[PDB]
Amino acid sequence: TRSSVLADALNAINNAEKTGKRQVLIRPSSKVIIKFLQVMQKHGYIGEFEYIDDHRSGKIVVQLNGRLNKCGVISPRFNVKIGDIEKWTANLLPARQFGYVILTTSAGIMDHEEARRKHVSGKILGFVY
Amino acid sequence: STELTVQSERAFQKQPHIFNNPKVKTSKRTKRWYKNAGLGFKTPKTAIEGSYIDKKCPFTGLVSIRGKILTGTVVSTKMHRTIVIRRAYLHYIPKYNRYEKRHKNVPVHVSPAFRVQVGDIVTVGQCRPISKTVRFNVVKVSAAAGKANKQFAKF
Amino acid sequence: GRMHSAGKGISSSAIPYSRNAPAWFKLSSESVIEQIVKYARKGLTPSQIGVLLRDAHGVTQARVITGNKIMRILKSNGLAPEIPEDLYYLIKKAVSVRKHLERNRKDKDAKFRLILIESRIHRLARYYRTVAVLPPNWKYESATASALVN
Amino acid sequence: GKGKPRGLNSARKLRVHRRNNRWAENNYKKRLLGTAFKSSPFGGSSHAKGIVLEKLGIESKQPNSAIRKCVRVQLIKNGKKVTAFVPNDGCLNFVDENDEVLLAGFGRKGKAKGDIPGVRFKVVKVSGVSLLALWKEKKEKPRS
Amino acid sequence: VLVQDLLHPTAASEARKHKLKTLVQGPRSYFLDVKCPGCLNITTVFSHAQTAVTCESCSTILCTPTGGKAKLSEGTSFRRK
Amino acid sequence: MENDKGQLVELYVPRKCSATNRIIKADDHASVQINVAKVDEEGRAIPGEYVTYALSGYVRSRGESDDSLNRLAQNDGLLKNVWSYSR
RNA sequence: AGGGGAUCGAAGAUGAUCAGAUACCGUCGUAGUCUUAACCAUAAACUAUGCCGACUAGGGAUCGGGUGGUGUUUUUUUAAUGACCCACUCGGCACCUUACGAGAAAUCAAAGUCUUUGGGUUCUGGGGGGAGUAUGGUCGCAAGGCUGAAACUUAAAGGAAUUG
RNA sequence: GCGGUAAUUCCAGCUCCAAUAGCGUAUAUUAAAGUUGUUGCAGUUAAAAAGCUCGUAGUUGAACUUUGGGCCCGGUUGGCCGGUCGGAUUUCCAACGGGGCCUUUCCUUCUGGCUAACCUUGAGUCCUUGUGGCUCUUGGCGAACCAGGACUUUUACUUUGAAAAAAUUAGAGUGUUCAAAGCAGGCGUAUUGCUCGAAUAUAUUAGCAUGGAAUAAUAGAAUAGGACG
RNA sequence: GGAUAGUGGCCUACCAUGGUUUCAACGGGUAACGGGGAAUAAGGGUUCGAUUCCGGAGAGGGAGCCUGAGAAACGGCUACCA
Ligand SMILES: [Mg+2]
Ligand SMILES: [Mg+2]
Ligand SMILES: [Mg+2]
Ligand SMILES: [Mg+2]
Ligand SMILES: [Mg+2]
Ligand SMILES: [Mg+2]
Ligand SMILES: [Mg+2]
Ligand SMILES: [Mg+2]
Ligand SMILES: [Mg+2]
Ligand SMILES: [Mg+2]
Ligand SMILES: [Mg+2]
Ligand SMILES: [Mg+2]
Ligand SMILES: [Mg+2]
Ligand SMILES: [Mg+2]
Ligand SMILES: [Mg+2]
Ligand SMILES: [Mg+2]
Ligand SMILES: [Mg+2]
Ligand SMILES: [Mg+2]
Ligand SMILES: [Mg+2]
Ligand SMILES: [Mg+2]
Ligand SMILES: [Mg+2]
Ligand SMILES: [Mg+2]
Ligand SMILES: [Mg+2]
Ligand SMILES: [Mg+2]
Ligand SMILES: [Mg+2]
Ligand SMILES: [Mg+2]
Ligand SMILES: [Mg+2]
Ligand SMILES: [Mg+2]
Ligand SMILES: [Mg+2]
Ligand SMILES: [Mg+2]
Ligand SMILES: [Mg+2]
Ligand SMILES: [Mg+2]
Ligand SMILES: [Mg+2]
Ligand SMILES: [Mg+2]
Ligand SMILES: [Mg+2]
Ligand SMILES: [Mg+2]
Ligand SMILES: [Mg+2]
Ligand SMILES: [Mg+2]
Ligand SMILES: [Mg+2]
Ligand SMILES: [Mg+2]
Ligand SMILES: [Mg+2]
Ligand SMILES: [Zn+2]
Repeated sequence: TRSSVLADALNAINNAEKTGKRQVLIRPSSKVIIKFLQVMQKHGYIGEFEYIDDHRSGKIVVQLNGRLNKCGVISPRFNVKIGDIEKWTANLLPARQFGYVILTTSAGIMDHEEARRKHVSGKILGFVY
Repeated sequence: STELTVQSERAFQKQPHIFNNPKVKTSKRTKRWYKNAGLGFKTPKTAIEGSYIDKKCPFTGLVSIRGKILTGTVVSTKMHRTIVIRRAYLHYIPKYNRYEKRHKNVPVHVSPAFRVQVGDIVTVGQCRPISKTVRFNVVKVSAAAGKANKQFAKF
Repeated sequence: GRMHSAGKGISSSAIPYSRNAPAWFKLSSESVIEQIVKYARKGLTPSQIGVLLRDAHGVTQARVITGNKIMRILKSNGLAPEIPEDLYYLIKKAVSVRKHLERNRKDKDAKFRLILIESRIHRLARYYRTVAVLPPNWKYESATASALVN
Repeated sequence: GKGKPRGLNSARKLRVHRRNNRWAENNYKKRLLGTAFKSSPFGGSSHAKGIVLEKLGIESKQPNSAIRKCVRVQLIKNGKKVTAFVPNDGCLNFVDENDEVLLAGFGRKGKAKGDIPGVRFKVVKVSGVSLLALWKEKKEKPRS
Repeated sequence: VLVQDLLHPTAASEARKHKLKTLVQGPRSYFLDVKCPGCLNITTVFSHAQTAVTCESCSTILCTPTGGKAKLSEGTSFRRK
Repeated sequence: MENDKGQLVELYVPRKCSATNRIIKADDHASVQINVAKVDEEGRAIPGEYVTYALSGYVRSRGESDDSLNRLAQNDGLLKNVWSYSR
């Protein structure tokens, strides 16, 4: 049964990009997806997106360019001890100078750099490079 | 647990040193003692209203509460005047960097100031050893009855 | 999905975006809440009623013209069954299947469906049991299932 | 996501599953079964002393043709009997029966050396001295 | 393909889709007012009725149940809304 | 790809598909670059002067060179209807 | 344990062939084959390919349901019908062409979306023999089923593809 | 894998190589091992999907509930100046953080004790044509937390901090002649003394303490036995 | 209630029927004293800790006790076993 709604949305984004397309339809969206969707965009990894509004759980259409190779999800939202964040970035980001690990903290969903500057931690959500 | 009688024993039950002068004709028969365990726990009126005896009551007896204050879920009430709670908790194996469900039962005394049934979340307090196992005493019900009366007959 | 089979059949209703109106629908909550009850009173299941209102009358979505789900009209007017009707119908089937099994011991296939049907009952029973609508300790047994239905 | 539980509470399973699977590891099993202490002619020790019962002439395995000079030894701490190789040209002329000798492993982790079938050990010293030393000329084999 | 509007699908290709795979999903049935001109007043009917919808005043008939769409009776007329 | 102080370091900044904006590498010998002519007053085509498009070997192999050209030329000014953004 | 016992036919006896021929081929033919009431629980029980969910690509057939159509045919007087035709749509058993991709390959729309390695969950393997052997437990009337080791030996065994 | 007669493997002589006051060998274990796999394996044919379905434990489990906008104070990096006799701060500027507001908006709560803060203001004003600026009592801020009562749906996570043994480890300082070490030492009036040290970090699971309120659970009002008065 | 320095099934008497368990109780094994730590260096891990410091246990095996603030002591005693 539908297991991590984020997972599907992330994965779908990736498959359109890899097959050279410029838009996805994703189903079914969620707070978290948007708040994620929103982080990528803030850093150019996608264009704009429309919440279309079935009277249900929602849909989104993302507009993506090509600056994007992978945007994956970390499937159990593990815990990170603000020390540990270097360990995550180091393990799944291509170089120590671009790409973000976005995560989930008391002070909001936010990539690791922002999460570094605000000095908070929490659970780890996904990544973008 | 108690329920009924109060003088159900071979030894006459009484609160130690709480004399009632038979010479002085009074209305309350027995003078009764009580206290508050402190730490902010209200002493239930059933402790002050009651006439049960219990030297292991934290409000009407000779125990003290000092040390761990824990909460757990009631899972057995077959013992007279004492219960067993289960304290569940998760346990962090590193290496796999996740947790597994664990628990422990904890035997605890229970003053007939409270009426506890199974399923009630309860707050207990640390005790001088009270019995072989028991090192804790029920000290508030953070529950009620788990909506039993909204399980009734038919329309 | 598809619980006791490998069916993959997406068939369903597609409810409209229009959560109100139909505007071309005159009448009134008045008229229709009453409509529900008289049928409930006949003896029909809310489902049978929702249908016998969808066709004969204009009741597109009974929750809409009357801000309530049909089973809540029924309970509120004290017309609500001992046990929920999905459960009612599972049990009713298990009985009849059982009755066939007793007259046909040689029919292993039927024994197999009984299990299935009963297994669904038992899960469902537990749900309702979890959420107050059945008493704790409500139980289904063949021995006493026949009485439940008729 | 084939296989392992990925959940955040699935720790217990994940360990037990590992536990259960190291047993297929050939020397994880050896270690906790105490195959040293239990089987193995030596204790679980580096060497063992023993006594030469008889001098043998084990014929080599194919495709080699040769007679490999070997001694049957009776381990002192054991009476466990064990046949052992006597390395280098001659050297079998250094042993004689009833002598005490120092056995040692062959460095194949149990397992026969090469074309010597059955022999899992080699001689290191006799009557307290060392073949090697005897072999050269550096030292001489003691009296009686 | 490769680049398009998913936000504004053409009328007739959304049309031909499945009722759950349209942009926002909705029904594709409809209601009608039917009459068998023996009686004067006219009843409301569902395009997919299941129930063989009797008429208001007489026990005539109207439409029978089918696979899906109800099959109406000989001499009647209708209209959507 | 600068460095400590200004200074454009490391060679070769590469082309890009005009349809997917992915990099067009060397061995991408399936890719393409299409020079379409700049015309002037009364037929005639100003030579030397082009509107230029580059398309990834991927895109071509995936059969989308033609459609993805229709869309590009059009919304740059050299097609009149032909293409549609709706399906 | 009854019944049935046409057929074909483990066993057995034969004719032949053969150096031999306990076989292959030919004859006889016990049990069996069928059925009831009980057992047994195993097959290369196979797609040698867990289940649920998402996504990624072209094509023509077909099976079931459906919606559309001043389609064809049935003539009666025109319909109603029924069967056929064409477009679509779900859900089936499959085939075709591809290669984005995958793989040691053979090949594979999953065996794809994995060092750019995390949706959920179950189960099994960890060199070859020894060996599914020994031992205990357990189930069975039996035959046997399930669970299931070691010592010791050994440099390979194995898989796909190529040339011979 | 060599040796069955010209042995590049044996037995030697010569010569040569590697490490060198040290260098073989045996056993164990660790790395190599993504051959135990959380990170990170494999299972069509190489070892491996239980004949099949049900199902308890266990793990897992769709979306949705204060968002968006407005003003306020005050921090730290960095620039362009340097006022100054290496570093200084004001205004100018970015940018990144923290805090308190008002937007229909519990802050658990009433009862004083307290006030630190302006809607105050009471005069006016150092001084750039004045909201640039603070001393300043007489109507008008809560919460900053005392202490006394009366009461609080449960948790996971995460931050910061306490409470902490030394040697060990990481690491600062010091030229044990070097170094391993050690915790010394270093200046002079070297005839009656001057002096720097003996840091720092890690110390997690648990228990304690404080910030956050995303993510994920829990509880709530439906036979109203609801909530406020 | 007795006993203890004192809580306490620690022991006794009366009374009751409880306590633990697939979140692995109970039992078996350990060539098991626990820690500080040690070895192996991307990380995650793997293995080791009799042994310089802390804690515990012992004094051939058991049990018992005297003295004393403190021992169930062993370079104290008493008894049995070796
Ligand atoms: Mg009892
Ligand atoms: Mg299922
Ligand atoms: Mg489906
Ligand atoms: Mg259906
Ligand atoms: Mg095995
Ligand atoms: Mg022999
Ligand atoms: Mg011995
Ligand atoms: Mg027969
Ligand atoms: Mg025969
Ligand atoms: Mg013959
Ligand atoms: Mg025979
Ligand atoms: Mg089998
Ligand atoms: Mg087959
Ligand atoms: Mg297809
Ligand atoms: Mg054997
Ligand atoms: Mg060989
Ligand atoms: Mg020669
Ligand atoms: Mg030579
Ligand atoms: Mg030589
Ligand atoms: Mg060396
Ligand atoms: Mg991990
Ligand atoms: Mg492998
Ligand atoms: Mg195989
Ligand atoms: Mg299978
Ligand atoms: Mg099973
Ligand atoms: Mg959720
Ligand atoms: Mg901390
Ligand atoms: Mg230190
Ligand atoms: Mg007692
Ligand atoms: Mg009992
Ligand atoms: Mg276990
Ligand atoms: Mg020991
Ligand atoms: Mg130690
Ligand atoms: Mg240890
Ligand atoms: Mg020892
Ligand atoms: Mg002692
Ligand atoms: Mg001794
Ligand atoms: Mg004894
Ligand atoms: Mg002693
Ligand atoms: Mg002594
Ligand atoms: Mg002593
Ligand atoms: Zn009529």
